[PDB]
Amino acid sequence: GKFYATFLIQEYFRKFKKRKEQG
Amino acid sequence: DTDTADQVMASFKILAGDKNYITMDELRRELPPDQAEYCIARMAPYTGPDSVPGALDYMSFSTALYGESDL
Repeated sequence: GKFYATFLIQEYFRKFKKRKEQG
Repeated sequence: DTDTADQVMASFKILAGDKNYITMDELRRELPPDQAEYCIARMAPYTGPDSVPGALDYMSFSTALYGESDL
């Protein structure tokens, strides 16, 4: 649903930060 | 594939309803003003076979976000 889609967006942004900190 | 951009894209597509463009206020209703405003500004003028007013191309956001300056 709309809430699940947004959840995925936030998770991507969230994990993206960590990914960048790693390489 | 091993990312979550492809997933977000599919979810966005479903969010708007098989539309490559989404309403500015609709995404602002889903995403927080901070992210929503950034998304709105990062989006591109719809562009397609039908001028959708109040709605802009979301694919441009994912494209802009896809290109890293250190990857």
